[PDB]
Amino acid sequence: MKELNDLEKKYNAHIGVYALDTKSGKEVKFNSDKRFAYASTSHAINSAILLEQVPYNKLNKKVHINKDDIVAYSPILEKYVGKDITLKALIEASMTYSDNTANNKIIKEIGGIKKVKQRLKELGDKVTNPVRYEIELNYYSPKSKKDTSTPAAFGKTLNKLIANGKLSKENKKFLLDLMLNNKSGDTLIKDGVPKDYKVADKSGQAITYASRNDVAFVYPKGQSEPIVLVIFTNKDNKSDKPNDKLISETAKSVMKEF
Repeated sequence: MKELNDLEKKYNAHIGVYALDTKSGKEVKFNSDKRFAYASTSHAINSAILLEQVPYNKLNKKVHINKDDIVAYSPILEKYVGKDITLKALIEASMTYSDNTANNKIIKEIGGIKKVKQRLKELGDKVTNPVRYEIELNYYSPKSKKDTSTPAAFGKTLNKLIANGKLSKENKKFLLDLMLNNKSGDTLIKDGVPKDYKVADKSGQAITYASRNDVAFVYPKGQSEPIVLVIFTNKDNKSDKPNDKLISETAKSVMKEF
C-alpha cells in the first residue's frame, strides 16, 4: 500500500479503499474502516433494495410525481411534475443521470430512510448511516456520521446486495447494464483500469471536502465474477476541489493486486 500512501502525498488527499475479488475472496484494504460521505453512490444501494422487492416484469408499475417531490439536480424527473413514471424509468434516471428526485422516490417506494436502515442491518451492515435524502445528504462534515460509511462496510453491502444477493437474473442484469453504460464515471475507475476490463460503476461527489467517490463491479478479462471496488476520497478543507485523476490512479494500483 506504498503506492496508496504515495498517492495521498501526491494529491494531498485522503483515500479509503476496499476491493473484494468475489471469485477468490481476496481483499485489498487501505483506510477501509475510515468514514467518508458516500454521496450519490448511495443511489446504487437504494436501487438494489427496491429491485429485491419488485420483479422485473412488474417494473412497469407507475408512480405519480408531484411538485413536492422535486429536488435539486433532477435532469429527467423535473419534466414529470404532475405526470406518472414507471419504476423502471425512475431507476434508469437515478443511475444514469444521477437524478436526485428519482432516488428519493425510490427511497419512498422502499418505505423511507427507516426501512433502508432496517435492510442494511439485516445484511449485517451496522456502519452505513443514511439519515438524509438528496441533496442534503451531500452536506458532509468530518465531525458528523450522517450519510457516511466506510469503504469496507459499503463494499460488503454491495457484494451482498448485488454480487451474491437475492436479485433475479433479469433485475441484476438491468441494474448492471445501467452501471456499465453510465458516462459520468469515465474519468474515474474506468479511466484507471486496463482496457480488457468492464467497469459497472456509480460515481458520487458531496458538496464539501472534495468528497469524490466511485463504486464499481469490475470484470477482468476472462473472469465472470466481479471484483467489488469502493474508492472514497476527500481533502482537509471544506471548499477544496477534487481531482478525478486521484481515483483513476487509485484504481490502477489496486488492480495490480489482482
